[PDB]
Amino acid sequence: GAQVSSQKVINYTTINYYRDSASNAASKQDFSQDPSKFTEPIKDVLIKTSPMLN
Amino acid sequence: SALTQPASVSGSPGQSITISCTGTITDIGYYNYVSWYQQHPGKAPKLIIFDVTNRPSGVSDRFSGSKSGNTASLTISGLQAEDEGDYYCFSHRSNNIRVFGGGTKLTVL
Amino acid sequence: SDRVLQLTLGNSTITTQEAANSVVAYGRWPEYLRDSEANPVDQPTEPDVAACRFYTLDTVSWTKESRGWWWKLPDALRDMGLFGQNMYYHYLGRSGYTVHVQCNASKFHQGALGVFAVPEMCLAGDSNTTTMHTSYQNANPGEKGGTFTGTFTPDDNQTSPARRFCPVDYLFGNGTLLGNAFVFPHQIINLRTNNCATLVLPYVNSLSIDSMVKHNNWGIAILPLAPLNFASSPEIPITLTIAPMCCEFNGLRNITLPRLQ
Amino acid sequence: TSRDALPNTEASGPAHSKEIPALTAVETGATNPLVPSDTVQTRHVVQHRSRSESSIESFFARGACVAIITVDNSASTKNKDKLFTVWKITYKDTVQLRRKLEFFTYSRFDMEFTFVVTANFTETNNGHALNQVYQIMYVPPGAPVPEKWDDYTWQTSSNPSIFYTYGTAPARISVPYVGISNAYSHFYDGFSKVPLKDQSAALGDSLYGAASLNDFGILAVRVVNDHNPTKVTSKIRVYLKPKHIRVWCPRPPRAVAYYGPGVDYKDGTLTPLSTKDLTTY
Amino acid sequence: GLPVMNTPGSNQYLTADNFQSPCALPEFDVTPPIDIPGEVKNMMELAEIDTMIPFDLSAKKKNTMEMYRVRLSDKPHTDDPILCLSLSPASDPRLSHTMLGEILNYYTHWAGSLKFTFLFCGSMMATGKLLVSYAPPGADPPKKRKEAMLGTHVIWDIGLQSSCTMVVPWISNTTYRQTIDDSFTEGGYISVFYQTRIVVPLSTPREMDILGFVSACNDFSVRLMRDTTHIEQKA
Amino acid sequence: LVQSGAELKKPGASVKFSCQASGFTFTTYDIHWVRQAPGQGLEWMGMISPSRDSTIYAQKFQGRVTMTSDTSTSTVYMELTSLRSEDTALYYCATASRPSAWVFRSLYTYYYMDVWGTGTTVTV
Repeated sequence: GAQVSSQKVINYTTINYYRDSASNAASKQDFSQDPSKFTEPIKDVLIKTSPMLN
Repeated sequence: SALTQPASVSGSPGQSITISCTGTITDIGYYNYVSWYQQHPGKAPKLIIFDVTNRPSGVSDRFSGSKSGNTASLTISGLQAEDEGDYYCFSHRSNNIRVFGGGTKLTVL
Repeated sequence: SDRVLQLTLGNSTITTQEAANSVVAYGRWPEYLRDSEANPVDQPTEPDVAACRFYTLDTVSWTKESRGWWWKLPDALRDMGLFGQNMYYHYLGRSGYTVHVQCNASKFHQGALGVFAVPEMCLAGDSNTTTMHTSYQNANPGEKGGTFTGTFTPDDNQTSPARRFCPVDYLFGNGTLLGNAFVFPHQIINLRTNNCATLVLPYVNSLSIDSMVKHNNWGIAILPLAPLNFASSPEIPITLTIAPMCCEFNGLRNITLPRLQ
Repeated sequence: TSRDALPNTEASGPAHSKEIPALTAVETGATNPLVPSDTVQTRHVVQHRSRSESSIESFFARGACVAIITVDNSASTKNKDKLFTVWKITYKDTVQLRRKLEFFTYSRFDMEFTFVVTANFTETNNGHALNQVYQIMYVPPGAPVPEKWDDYTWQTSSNPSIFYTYGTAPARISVPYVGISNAYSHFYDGFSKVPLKDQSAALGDSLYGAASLNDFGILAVRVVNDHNPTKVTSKIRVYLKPKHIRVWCPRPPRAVAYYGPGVDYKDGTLTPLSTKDLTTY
Repeated sequence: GLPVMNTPGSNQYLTADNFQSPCALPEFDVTPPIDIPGEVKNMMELAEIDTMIPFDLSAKKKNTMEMYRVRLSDKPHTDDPILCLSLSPASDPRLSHTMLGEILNYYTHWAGSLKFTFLFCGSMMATGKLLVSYAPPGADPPKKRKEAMLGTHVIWDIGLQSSCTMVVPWISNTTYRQTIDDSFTEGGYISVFYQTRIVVPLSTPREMDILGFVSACNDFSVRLMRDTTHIEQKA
Repeated sequence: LVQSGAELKKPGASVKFSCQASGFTFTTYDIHWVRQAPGQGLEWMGMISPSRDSTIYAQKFQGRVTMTSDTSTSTVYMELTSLRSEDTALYYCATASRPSAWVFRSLYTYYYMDVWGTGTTVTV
């Protein structure tokens, strides 16, 4: 039961040999997110073309 | 400033007797570099217990040590007449300062 | 419009005519404990209206010579009513906070305050000879808070140590440069722009609930970015008002009496 | 949405309108989310750059040294005991990993140890030494720390242990997230005990900042071999490589030089910036 | 036994490998995570947050609170620059100690647009206009406003909205610029000039201060880690 | 074996101390000074580290005590620049060579004092 993933340049194969989850390779493939939770934390929606203060 | 010790402890031979060293939250309470020294009258000091419970060679097994909180205690089990003398606590302040105890005189009755 | 704002919490209401839009820190509104995250098994006390109201701390005075002020939460609320009593009677607790800072000045005054919300706002001690030595009496000053200082000075008398903080202002009291403090949740009170700032702070911790008497979760730092000056030293007051939100206490025990004499 | 390309810059023409992207209010605490097409006449360009190398798991991929611990095997005729060594596991004594971890307030990470061992002689030769074997014992908190090199606690009843032979590849072991909380706390704005009006001053005191006095346990290393006729001394370097790391609350990086385990700073060294001029490129 | 052959790079330790390893604590029951607010996934989320530039850096005023404040005045109009920036974010001594400067000091190569935002902290009666300009490299640095007019610029009117943003476009020869002061990939110059003086009525302060901020846009990237030069450990 | 200096008696003015040791202990290990007043118990004075020539002084002693080293004779020297009547005491020179198992910081090893000189009585 192998895991096959595509490389960004073609595939590479990984098999997890140990049953403890801490033993695994860092699989990368980590999802990104909207930076709004740090850059736009205000209560009302910032429509950027509008004046910020009304 | 100095580590606190009782002034004097007395007892007959063959008893089991403890001498206690109480410091602040630093010294004994954070750093395990707690040591005890012995000094017969007129002599130079001699180390008896170097790490918290560890004896050097040439020191008999009747000496023992322990640590609890801000307090470390030296326990002599089966006290003998040759053990009469001064005993000194020594430890490390939190940043590169060394501090001795007030000392205790042990009298074998 | 957007400059006007009304905040209603409990029996208290705050109305401001020159507000900026409020900051919900880290994008999360305060919430009660979910069933999937609750560690203690005892039934939690949710006092609601009896604690979720606006308490006003001591009013600091802002001058030309003033360097800045800091507070600890929930420590600053320990004398404030039923929230303080519930803090002293329960072992565990958690709450969000709505922090409202009021600083009014004329159109002819100028100056800017940075209001910073710092999780785990640790501060440096006076003693260059002994790290971590600040006592509980000095570290938790209550409603009056503490003041940043423009220069460091250690206590020389080791025979009777002061055991107090010595927070350098531009080092933010923790050795990090002041210009990078804006990565914290923040709002700027610019006297030409807005007379108040509002931060809503969720309960952030490594634990689902924690001992409020031992541990301070948030720190509030008010630092003058631009100095107050006015055609003449002028003095204008700054009032800080905090209301707990979604407060929840667990583990009722006998009342703790902390040594603070 | 992991390694994919950043959003393309749309073409923008000249504008004359009531919409004002250029003006903002930093007092609101929001950062004005402008793209270059909002204020200058941009062309269209398909962007091939990614953000894979700036991910959190990429940022902590490099292993870092945390400790350099010394053991020996004393010459048999000499009086002094063999120096085993004992280390309180912490990251806070080496500046690089501490500075990288202190970018964030709370973290979870799995922890991959790696031990590199190097040995050297310390005397006029007088007889060589065979290939030594090293035992590296993990001592969880409250377990008995060894008192001697041949103490009974080395018998490895329940403790995890690694036996390394010199000349082999460096030994590696992984430990999961061992913290008692839901995340590690790099900073702790609090005290372990509260002084009360009934208790004496000596009993109520506590360190500031120190959340616990034994966080992750103790490592102990000894030389398994007997007393060689001539002294051999060796140093063990321990390397930390976080895996599966998640971090939770950003912070300014430390500017001034470190001092002790806490956030304190030393006298005199409080000058991070250097001289320049406001009107000099 | 299966016949095997050992490649070069056997028995090495690479400090950036992704190998598996056996577990010291088998069958460990890990504490479940909880919904702690603020989780970052990429370091470039930090770079997009505004942080304040230390502008002054004079020997009388460095390492005090005054280093963040640029002092304007109602003096008669002169084409001399208010402030000058070197636009080398990891190696400019001003820009290096910003948060963007620290993250870009942990990286070797960077690319993307940079937001420069200035905040006016004077009285509400005060009005005036400032010319914030960016010059791509390969020319004499602008020391008079007549030279600086020709570059990319925004004229900021100090009205009821308090702040304005100049986004420096990514004009570069290479796809990534280096984070050290090598002239092949220098970033250019940024300067602020008076486009008519700050006028203020009587019974007001005659001097006033501005604060400046830096952050990245969403088109921003870095690609190669390195050790930072700021920290050092003695003994 | 460690050899201590002479015994001196002049009041008020400064007094110099001498402490000679073997070359291996001189180069490898730190050297400590401890004061012993009659019946008052040991008190730490300071540390000399001739491997790096760094010195650390106790806060009770910092205004009066200076220390220096001589690599040619493997000898260290201590000078008390001013002496009170309280300073009439027996003084000890000690070399720390017993290593602790516990790692100090994460990069050094700790040495307890285990070899003691004969010492010098000084009167004020």
